[PDB]
Amino acid sequence: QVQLVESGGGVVQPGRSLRLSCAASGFTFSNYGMHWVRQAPGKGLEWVAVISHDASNKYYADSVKGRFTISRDNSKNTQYLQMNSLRAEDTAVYYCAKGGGYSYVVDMGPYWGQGTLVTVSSASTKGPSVFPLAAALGCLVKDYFPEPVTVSWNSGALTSGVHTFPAVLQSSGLYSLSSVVTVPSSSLGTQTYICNVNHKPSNTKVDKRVE
Amino acid sequence: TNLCPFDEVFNATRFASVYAWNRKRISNCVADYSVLYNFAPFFAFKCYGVSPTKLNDLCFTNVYADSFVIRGNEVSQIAPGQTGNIADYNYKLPDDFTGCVIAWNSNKLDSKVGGNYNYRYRLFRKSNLKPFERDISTEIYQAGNKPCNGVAGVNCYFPLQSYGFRPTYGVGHQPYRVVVLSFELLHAPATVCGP
Amino acid sequence: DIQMTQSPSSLSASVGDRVTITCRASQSISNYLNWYQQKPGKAPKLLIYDASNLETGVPSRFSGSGSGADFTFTIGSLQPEDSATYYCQQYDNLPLTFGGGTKVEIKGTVAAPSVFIFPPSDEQLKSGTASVVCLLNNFYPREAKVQWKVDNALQSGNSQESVTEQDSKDSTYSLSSTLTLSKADYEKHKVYACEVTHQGLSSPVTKSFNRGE
Amino acid sequence: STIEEQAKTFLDKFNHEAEDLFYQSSLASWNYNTNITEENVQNMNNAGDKWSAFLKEQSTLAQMYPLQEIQNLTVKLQLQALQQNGSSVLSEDKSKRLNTILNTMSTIYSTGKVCNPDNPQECLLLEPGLNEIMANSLDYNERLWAWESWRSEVGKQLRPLYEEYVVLKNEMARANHYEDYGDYWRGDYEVNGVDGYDYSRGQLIEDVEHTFEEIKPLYEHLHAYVRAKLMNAYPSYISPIGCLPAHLLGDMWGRFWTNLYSLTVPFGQKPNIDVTDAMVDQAWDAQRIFKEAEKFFVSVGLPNMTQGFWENSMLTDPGNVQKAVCHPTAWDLGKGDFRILMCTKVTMDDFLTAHHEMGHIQYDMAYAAQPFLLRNGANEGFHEAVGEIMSLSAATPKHLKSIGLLSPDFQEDNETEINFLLKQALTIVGTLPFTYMLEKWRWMVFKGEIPKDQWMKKWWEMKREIVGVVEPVPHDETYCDPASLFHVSNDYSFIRYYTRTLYQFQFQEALCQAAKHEGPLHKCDISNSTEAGQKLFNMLRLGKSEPWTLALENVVGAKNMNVRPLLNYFEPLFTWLKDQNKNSFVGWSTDWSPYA
Ligand SMILES: *[C@@H]1O[C@H](CO)[C@@H](O[C@@H]2O[C@H](CO)[C@@H](O)[C@H](O)[C@H]2NC(C)=O)[C@H](O)[C@H]1NC(C)=O
Ligand SMILES: *[C@@H]1O[C@H](CO)[C@@H](O)[C@H](O)[C@H]1NC(C)=O
Ligand SMILES: *[C@@H]1O[C@H](CO)[C@@H](O)[C@H](O)[C@H]1NC(C)=O
Ligand SMILES: *[C@@H]1O[C@H](CO)[C@@H](O)[C@H](O)[C@H]1NC(C)=O
Ligand SMILES: *[C@@H]1O[C@H](CO)[C@@H](O)[C@H](O)[C@H]1NC(C)=O
Ligand SMILES: *[C@@H]1O[C@H](CO)[C@@H](O)[C@H](O)[C@H]1NC(C)=O
Ligand SMILES: *[C@@H]1O[C@H](CO)[C@@H](O)[C@H](O)[C@H]1NC(C)=O
Ligand SMILES: [Zn+2]
Repeated sequence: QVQLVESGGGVVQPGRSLRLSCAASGFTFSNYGMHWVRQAPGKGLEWVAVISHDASNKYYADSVKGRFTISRDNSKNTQYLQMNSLRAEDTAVYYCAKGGGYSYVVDMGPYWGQGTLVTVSSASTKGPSVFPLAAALGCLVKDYFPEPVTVSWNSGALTSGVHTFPAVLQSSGLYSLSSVVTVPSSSLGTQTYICNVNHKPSNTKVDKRVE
Repeated sequence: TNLCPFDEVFNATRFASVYAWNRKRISNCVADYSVLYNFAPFFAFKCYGVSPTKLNDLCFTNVYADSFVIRGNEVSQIAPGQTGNIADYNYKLPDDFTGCVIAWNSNKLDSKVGGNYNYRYRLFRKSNLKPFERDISTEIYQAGNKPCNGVAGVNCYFPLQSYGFRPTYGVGHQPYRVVVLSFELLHAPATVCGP
Repeated sequence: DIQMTQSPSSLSASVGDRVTITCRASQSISNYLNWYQQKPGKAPKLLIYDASNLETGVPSRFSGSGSGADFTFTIGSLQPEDSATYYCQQYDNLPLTFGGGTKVEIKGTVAAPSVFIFPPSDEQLKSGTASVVCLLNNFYPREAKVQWKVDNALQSGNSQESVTEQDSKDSTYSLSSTLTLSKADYEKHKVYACEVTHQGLSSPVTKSFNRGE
Repeated sequence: STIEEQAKTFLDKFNHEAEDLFYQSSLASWNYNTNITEENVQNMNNAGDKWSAFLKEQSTLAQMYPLQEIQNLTVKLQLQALQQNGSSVLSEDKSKRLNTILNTMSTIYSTGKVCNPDNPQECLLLEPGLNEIMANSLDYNERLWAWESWRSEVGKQLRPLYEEYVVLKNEMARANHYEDYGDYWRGDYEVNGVDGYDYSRGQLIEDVEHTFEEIKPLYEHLHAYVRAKLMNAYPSYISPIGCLPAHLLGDMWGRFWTNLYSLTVPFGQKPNIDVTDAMVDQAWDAQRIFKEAEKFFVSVGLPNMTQGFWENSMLTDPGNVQKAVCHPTAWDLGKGDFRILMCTKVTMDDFLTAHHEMGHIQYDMAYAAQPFLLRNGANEGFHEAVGEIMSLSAATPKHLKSIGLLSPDFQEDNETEINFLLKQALTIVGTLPFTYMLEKWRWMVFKGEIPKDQWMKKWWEMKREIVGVVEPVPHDETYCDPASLFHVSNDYSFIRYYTRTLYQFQFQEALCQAAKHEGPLHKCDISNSTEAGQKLFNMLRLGKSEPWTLALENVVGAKNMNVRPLLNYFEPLFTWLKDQNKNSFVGWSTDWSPYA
């Protein structure tokens, strides 16, 4: 039942600070030690930092030397990372990984978090506009900058024939995506279809009916 | 039934050095502790926490076998709360360590005439090691107040030294193979179990 | 530091084949390498640990092999549910170094696209914008030709395309495209169309509509 | 970082490589002493050269830690031995000259021959030769011939080589912040540092004279007894009130008086104790004797000998197949390796030599845990004393009764006791004035108290006054009498024998008192007494890590050398000698001479 949950990610302007947290449940967090790894959008994994069990040996990557700080909270079952002087290419998804017990700082493997996503850009937030498209039907979401939106069909009831297309960058400085669901050709319009669009960065929840 | 491969741990051709000590993870198998009682000459078979008699009826998630070779007189340094060159710069066990230690003589395999220099330990270091810490650094140790500039000389030394095992040595200076079994069970479903 | 290279960077195999991956190293790392599987948008999952050992809850078709510097990963009877990216990682020393990665595409028989063009919603005109949506569905190859014929005239430079991920159930692909204009520009034209050219189609399929209907 | 931490790191590194290098050299030497081949000689020389080069290089780096800032009382001792310069201060030409002089003296002494007059086809050596002749002849002319020939051929050949020796070693010592070479030798007994246990170099002279002043009566009475018995063999050559001629002494330097036993037996009808016949009857071999030695050493609580001792040690001459040196030796090769080199035989003498070397191995085994530079005896005269106290207890008749090599109904009388005591005194009591004279003369020569042109005068003005022997024919300054000895021609010290002879009886007295023994002291077995082994082990494990003063205090209870236990060992013989010398004259005159 070991679970790792990452939090603290979002949007920050270049040259500022930001703290990320990893909360762990299901093991004695006080004497294991932890790792931070990150993955750039469309690139591979990249190891960032490691900390021992007590909190006395800390090791960093050269590319993040002098700006990142790793800390433990043995008691609260949380491990913290502090990021300073953020630059352009620090946008990534961050995972926290369980290590080997005591001061064995070269162990990792079969326990990862779900990851938290961090961007560094000078742009500002925006609100996603939702429109319907009515075989197959779907919803078009347009003009939302910061970070990705979740799309669900009838509160998750519909699971077959659902295609969630990846977002694309509108040159105006935004993102656009379209989601589709397929209904059998034999049966015409008989049930009400509603798509739910959730945007955590701007806290925008929209329900759009397609008919 | 897939019996756990303790054979490839105990019966290995060569072991690891003290400063670079070998770690092997074993899981997803049934473990029998009767086979481990082979190789009748045992210098020491001492367990802390659980008892060897009650070891058979236990369950864990994973087992970790740490293997290396040391000098005989150094065996007593592989216990919790021990001090020495091995216990301060080479291999460290925590105070609350729970596990088994098996040390047996290896004079017939790890001793050569003229010197078996493949086994090395660390002699100098700036500080001590924390439990379960492995250091393989090869930086020049400075014993004075003048930069060494990356070259040995006056008050500048090389940290790692080598054993010279030979068959004609005494029992205390003979090589001894040491394996440490550490049992790790988590709140996840247990995996390592016996018959 | 430690540098490790994955090869091949991309591999394609049929349903009943065998796949082998290689991972190198710049020094001796002994049995200190592990392999991860990553589906799109998910955290990596450990498959092989400690240089060819199997874990719990994994099919027996996954098997590793290697020692020293060069290591190999192998899959047995391939299945539709094996589309992901595979990574190799060392844990011998300081900063742990991953690999480039290997993307596996499952190649199957050619299918026929299902095209349904969505006319722009009135809200687009209410906001002064426009968007014509051309939808391809269930076709094996990565991409096909999508061309507009607004008023029997081709348009370019004002449209965007999107390609989904390969399905683990039937090994298919889908594509969508959106065309953005203004309300005045949309009202200037009268007829809109989308033309799709695909390998599995005898002739390109044109779906068209008009402003008046 | 302070100086002390750098010194400790240097010493750790030094010890780690020194152990390996010394073990390699010691194993090479063991191979050269077991086998004999030019390849073994080359390997031994290579190991020795590597060890010496390492020692010189480590000594060179030692001077850049000043010695006046280290306060640890065991780090300073090692760095003191490392910082000693020796012959390195002298120039290259001076060092080469000194080495050539020493090698010349050694070669001349080791290759001295005496050819009989008017016959070039007959020449005799020392060993054998002059030694056997003067140890087993009763002819006045033959002993005189050998004694004069040794100092005429060999003796006159070393005086010019010894002339420059003094003035060169003097400058070597002066450049080392000393006064002469005599102080360089005396520095072994200096103890600076710990308070209350201080010993100075000058204190050695006063201590030696004070101990010698208490030996004079017993030596004079033994002198009178030997003089009285020697007039029955040389009726017209010895004066009742004069001195003993220097050539009627059994030994050609007069060092030992053992060979006179047959001429001085108190009671010749009653034989001595010999168990060789009983041993050969009982089917005893080398293994059986060595197992008895091990059992005896176990009985006092001392540990066994290791499994490698019983396999690597040579306890018998292999024969014509091999060629090994049959000189009893104890080897501590380092890293837990201990061996005995001895070509033992079924005999009482080898039975006792086995115990001697066994005790040497025990003493070496005790201090294996000390650092490399402190793995020796506290001074130069402890290790042999410990060796010989063990052989003291093995020749007691009760010990031979307890083993089965003696008839169980053997009653010991009061005449064989006198025979044994006289046999011991002729070897032990008769060698001390000789040593005292030799060292005193060397000290005065080095210091400058004896002018260059008044050497031999003094050398025979003191023999008549200290030793009690006069020259048969006078000599001029063309002779070099002291150089006729091995320890003078070869650069060696001689006070160690005096010191060891005085310490061994203190050790035996302490062990016997701790053993709750009642009876004559010369009959004392420390067997089956754990208290007599623990007290010894309390000192055996110290090594050089502590001053010899405290090492001696831990055993005998006194911090200074004493002679009373030696006197208490020969009290029955003292009383018998005084009884037998009621009709003779005790003392001697410094005027009588055979050439007068
Ligand atoms: C030291 O003590 C042992 C133990 O008693 C003695 O060994 C026995 O001595 C008695 C004495 O009459 C013999 O009858 C036994 O046969 C001995 N047992 C053996 C040799 O196993 C030993 O003699 C004592 N040593 C002495 C007195 O010097
Ligand atoms: C170890 O290996 C040797 C040789 O392969 C074999 O004879 C022995 O039985 C093995 N020991 C065990 C406990 O299997
Ligand atoms: C050493 O002696 C043994 C005994 O005979 C012999 O076999 C061996 O060849 C000798 N070694 C050398 C180098 O002569
Ligand atoms: C001298 O140093 C040694 C080094 O271990 C130490 O054991 C000893 O106690 C020190 N002596 C004193 C008097 O501090
Ligand atoms: C030994 O000689 C050197 C000169 O070569 C000198 O610097 C050093 O002080 C001497 N050692 C001692 C202990 O005086
Ligand atoms: C010494 O060895 C003998 C036989 O090898 C044994 O009987 C005896 O108990 C040993 N002594 C000690 C003190 O272990
Ligand atoms: C030995 O004992 C006898 C018996 O009384 C005695 O006459 C004699 O003086 C003693 N001493 C010697 C040396 O015989
Ligand atoms: Zn000896």
